[PDB]
Amino acid sequence: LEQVHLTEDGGVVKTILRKGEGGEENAPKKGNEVTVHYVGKLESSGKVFDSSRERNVPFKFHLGQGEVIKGWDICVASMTKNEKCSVRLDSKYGYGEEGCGESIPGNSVLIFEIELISFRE
Amino acid sequence: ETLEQVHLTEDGGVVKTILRKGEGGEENAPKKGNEVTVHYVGKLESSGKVFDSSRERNVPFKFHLGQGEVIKGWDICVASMTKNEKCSVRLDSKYGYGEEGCGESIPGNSVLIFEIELISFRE
Ligand SMILES: C=CC[C@@H]1/C=C(\C)C[C@H](C)C[C@H](OC)[C@H]2O[C@@](O)(C(=O)C(=O)N3CCCC[C@H]3C(=O)O[C@H](/C(C)=C/[C@@H]3CC[C@@H](O)[C@H](OC)C3)[C@H](C)[C@@H](O)CC1=O)[C@H](C)C[C@@H]2OC
Repeated sequence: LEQVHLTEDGGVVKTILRKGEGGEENAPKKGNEVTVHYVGKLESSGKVFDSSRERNVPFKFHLGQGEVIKGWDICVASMTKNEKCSVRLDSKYGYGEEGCGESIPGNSVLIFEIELISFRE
Repeated sequence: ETLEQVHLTEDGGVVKTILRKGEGGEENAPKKGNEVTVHYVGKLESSGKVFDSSRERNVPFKFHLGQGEVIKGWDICVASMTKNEKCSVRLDSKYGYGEEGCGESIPGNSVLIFEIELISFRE
């Protein structure tokens, strides 16, 4: 599968697992509410640190607001409805030097499988 | 004048101070597995600085109780609450983010104070 670089520094690289729907009415825009399912794991250990699938409830947020880690705003802006991708985020686009809890160490590369389920204004 | 500081663990690491009593009736207490809806304000005991408020962004927080969907101190605290209860819970770092902390705002080895209000719950 082809790697799609979403920044010039290699820090956000999206692999499309399942292509989403075509057409502009199917790509979300800045400020829209998006609904996704995701599974986040560390690249280095493969261990899952957060999963909406495990909670059995999708996650909603407003796109392009900084409500989520930078790599998520960048990744989801590139997706279309029903797309499922695996995105690799350098720590610069994740939790940085600090990390968050033992399950997200400082300077960790994160891998998220993200499925864009739907969006609305 | 009522101070009620409820020690929810033997190690002193989760102490819930009750600010407003919940509605009476055991029917106003959630069970493990129930989805609960809360508002919260989180701050560091050491500096007193707020690091997050669900109120400020106007987005209530929901999770399924007692399933590890949240830091352990939260599962313990919220299991002890009843509908409309408002508390301030003190969590030692072992019930929060431990030696790692979380992001720029929460250093390693931080005691956390959360004001939590249990708004509603369901099956
Ligand atoms: C794609 C979105 C991510 C997804 C984000 C949301 C659902 C939005 C939700 C309102 C989170 C807040 O978003 C503004 C924000 O809340 C804090 O400010 C906060 O006050 C906090 O302490 N909370 C939130 C309220 C419940 C308790 C606790 C928590 O249990 O949070 C959990 C938490 C961070 C657990 C870590 C996970 C890493 C482990 O290593 C560590 O292990 C110890 C434990 C949260 C709920 C995760 O389950 C889910 C997510 O992270 C964190 C300081 C940072 C966190 O944003 C990251």
